[PDB]
Amino acid sequence: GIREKIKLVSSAGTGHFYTTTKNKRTKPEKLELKKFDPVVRQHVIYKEAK
Amino acid sequence: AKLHDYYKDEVVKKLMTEFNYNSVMQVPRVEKITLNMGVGEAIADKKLLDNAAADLAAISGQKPLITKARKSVAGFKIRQGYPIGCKVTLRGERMWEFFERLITIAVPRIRDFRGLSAKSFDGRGNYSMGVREQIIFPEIDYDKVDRVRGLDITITTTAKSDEEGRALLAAFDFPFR
Amino acid sequence: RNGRDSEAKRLGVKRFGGESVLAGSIIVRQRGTKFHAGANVGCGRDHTLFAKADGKVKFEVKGPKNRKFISIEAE
Amino acid sequence: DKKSARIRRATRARRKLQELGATRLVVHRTPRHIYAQVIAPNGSEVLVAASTVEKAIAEQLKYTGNKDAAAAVGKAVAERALEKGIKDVSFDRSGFQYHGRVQALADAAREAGLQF
Amino acid sequence: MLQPKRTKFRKMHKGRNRGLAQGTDVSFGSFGLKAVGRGRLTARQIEAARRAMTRAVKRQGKIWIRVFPDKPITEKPLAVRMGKGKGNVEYWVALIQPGKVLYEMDGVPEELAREAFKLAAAKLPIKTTFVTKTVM
Amino acid sequence: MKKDIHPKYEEITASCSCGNVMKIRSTVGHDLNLDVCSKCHPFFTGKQRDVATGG
RNA sequence: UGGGGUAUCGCCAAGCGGUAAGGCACCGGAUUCUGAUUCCGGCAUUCCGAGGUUCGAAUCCUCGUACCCCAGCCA
RNA sequence: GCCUGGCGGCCGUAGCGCGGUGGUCCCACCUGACCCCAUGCCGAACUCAGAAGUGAAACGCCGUAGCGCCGAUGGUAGUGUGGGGUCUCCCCAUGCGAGAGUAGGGAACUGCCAGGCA
RNA sequence: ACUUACCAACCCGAUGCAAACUGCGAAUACCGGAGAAUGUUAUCACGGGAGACACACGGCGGGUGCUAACGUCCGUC
RNA sequence: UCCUCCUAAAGAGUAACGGAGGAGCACGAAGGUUGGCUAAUCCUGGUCGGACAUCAGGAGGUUAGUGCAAUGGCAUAAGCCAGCUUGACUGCGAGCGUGACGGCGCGAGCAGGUGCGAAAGCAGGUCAUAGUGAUCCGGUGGUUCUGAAUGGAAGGGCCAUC
RNA sequence: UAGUCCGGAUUGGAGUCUGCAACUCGACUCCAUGAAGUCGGAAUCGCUAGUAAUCGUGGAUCAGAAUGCCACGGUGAAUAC
Repeated sequence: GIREKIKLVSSAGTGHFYTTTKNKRTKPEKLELKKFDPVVRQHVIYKEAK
Repeated sequence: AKLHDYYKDEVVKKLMTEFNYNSVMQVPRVEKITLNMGVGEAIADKKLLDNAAADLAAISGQKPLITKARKSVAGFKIRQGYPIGCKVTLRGERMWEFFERLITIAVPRIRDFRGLSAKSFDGRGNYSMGVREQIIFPEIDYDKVDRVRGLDITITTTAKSDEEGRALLAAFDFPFR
Repeated sequence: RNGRDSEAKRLGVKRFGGESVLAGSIIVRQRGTKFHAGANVGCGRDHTLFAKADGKVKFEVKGPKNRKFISIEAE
Repeated sequence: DKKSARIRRATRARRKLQELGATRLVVHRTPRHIYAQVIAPNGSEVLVAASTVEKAIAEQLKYTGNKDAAAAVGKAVAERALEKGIKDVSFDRSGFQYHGRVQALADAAREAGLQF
Repeated sequence: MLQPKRTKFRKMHKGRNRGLAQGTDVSFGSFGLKAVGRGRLTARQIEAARRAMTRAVKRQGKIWIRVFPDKPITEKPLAVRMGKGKGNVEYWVALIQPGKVLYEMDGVPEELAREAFKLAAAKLPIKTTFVTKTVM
Repeated sequence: MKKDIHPKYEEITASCSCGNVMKIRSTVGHDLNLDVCSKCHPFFTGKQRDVATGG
């Protein structure tokens, strides 16, 4: 519905991204989640609420 | 602690004499005194409930707990979890100090004071009364009032019957018209 | 105004009492916890009860609420 | 009811430890005693028990029912449990907060060798 | 006419009418009009029979209608094909089995109870009989 | 009680016109002048003049 | 019979779920010899009836009523 | 042996209600709170330091069936197979056989450990 | 504040009804294990070739219909 | 098209223009964990305060609640509140369920790295069951795997994804 | 510069006088109360000089009852193309 799709990109040098959905209207703030990076193999901070 | 000591000698002794109790612990004691100020006009204004909270903070010696709505009802234009009153649960030493100020200097400063009603027991001894002004407490500055805000006191005690609460409260002389 | 129903989900008891199971085998695919998990039985995310060890299926009635457990006897 | 509220606080970890099948060290705090007993994985039979109502523990204490008494009990249960071949238990705090003298009892049981 | 004030679903399946009845003794009153045939009874037949009784034993006595309709019967209109939904709720019946005390009466002599129950059993579709209040 | 979220509740001394010097804890933070106390308030004389009307 | 629409002050007609807006009329004052015109003030419908959802219904849903419009065909 | 505490088996013949009793120990209420910790206010709860006082409440135990609960025997309902009729419903042979109700039972029984008394 | 042929919540006692009610609950069927006799492996897997996918009535359990139909739609034989 | 109940004959499945309702999402907390707590409604007393807003006590028992239908669940709570958080992880997966197939579902455990907890442990989204769309064609990021003489590149592949 | 030391209505209490008699239904006094009203919509009226405006005083009727009526004087305008 209204809830958009975003890419959580990795803070390490890799291009690896998780992908998910955000309500852009009610939460306009960016979304930072310490997720797992399998190219670095380490839990790195992910950014970019699209 | 003045009326707590007065309790521990003369009210315990007096009620052991009146009622023919066996245990010294079967005697009624006042558990707590809750001061509610259910403001309700804070559906539109927040500073009004903040001033109410400052007034219960002054009348007792504690921060009040701002209470929220349990159900939503449309009769009064409220909603679930909307903050609508504030209360202070006084117990322990501050219960006796507030009870001393209450029956000593706050109750006589009531306008047109005829007496407190004796039929204001809920069947289990627990008294509850209502003051119409916050001015009757000597702490509230008369020059700093904005809205007249009464409140309701509730003495909760460990008596089983309400005549037993007549006896307990009346042993502090607690006016009773 | 009517004329619709969902597809039948094929719930129920898949392995009955005394029936020998392997580990991992689903015993009761069900909807709440009509049957609860007992010894050597796990409860999945959709309340599917599955054999966590090998053995034999044991339907029992335990506890103060008369719940219907499903154990597995080691066999 | 205070006792019933405590038992329903206990129940989740109790049933979880009966589900895993681990020997549990059940504690029990009273306003003047602490009790500690090691119970088999079937839940019925005890193995080791020490407490402040035993005069072997109570005579060497100032007051049964404070943190020194509870540390004495934890040391006692760890000693007796190591004497009976029990090494690795799981701590059942039995509805109390792991804070005061149940923490003193369990820390004292961990210093004296009991593995949890 | 009798009809439940407020149902839970408007249309009921047919189902069958087997076995014997539950209301069997004359419970409230002293004389009873008990079913023998199976059948089912619309609300109009219950009302017709009750007016025959109430007229017959005049405004003395006391009459209990022990059955109640509560089962909606649907019919399709005329020149409507088969299919295209279930019909519409036309009336309401009670399902009767052999043994139902359909009516009770008290406060009259037995001979007026015979008379009113004859007068009213001729408004019902089932074979019917007269019973009395037996003591255990 | 918690820390400083509560108002300062210091013992003061109240005194009314009845000669009743009475020290109490109250969070006014100031000594107090009153008129009516529990001792010497017109409560019983008030009830008497209330009942004493008719004739 | 089905589908759609309407029901809001005495009349015609606006209303967005948290308040009922307009015109004509009516009421009071004034102008006038008097009436019409005019001018100054007012009032005013708890919204067709019943039930339900909602904290809250004119507003949303369902049913009934009353009046309109369209269809009710091929054989 | 009696009593109390803990952890279980069992899950109402075990629970409710009415009445009586217990505190040497145990337990509970209690005493105090500056500290460990805590309250969207409050040592009420949680927690800590204790032990003056009472078993009032609580809890345990003992009575009491007012109720809940268990519950036959018999009959009834239903029904598998075969057969029959007046066949939208029933009957026969045969196998299984309730629910409700009745007589009655009934205020539990028990294991491990620990402490107090004899 | 004073009277009352009227209605009536909740509670209690008694009486029925329910596909979308259940503090009870069969027969049967189904799944699993063991055992005997019988059966031309009747069973399963893999491979070659299909055909068929308009069904009908009759018993039993039902929906729809009017417990109407040589009606219609299922289950089972 | 998908979800729930009944029909549906006490395993599963089962039809009709049969009877009734819902979905085409929401949520970075409404997820994870740890610690705690327990409803509806009615009665009584009480300032404004009222049938119904807050307070206190009692009866009551989950008649409540569950982000949204219905059914089955739920007190050890799956309900309600707070602290810290990102397991709403990555690669796999014994074994099963379910479909003609395409597919869909449940999953203990193994490895790497993480959160909560003192610890046992729990966490691969949400009480569960709806919230959806094959292939082709093409877009974006990563990876020399390929790269029509050769070195690159273009294009293609593979992984992620629209 | 305030609904105020404006305004006095209204109302409670206490009285005096006249009069057979102040309840319906007088006048005045004292204490208390202290509304509305902050210059008046459409419209409308009077006045040309001792005038309008404003300030008091007297009388007739009358036992007592005028903010009316009829008189009397004090101060004293503006404006008329």
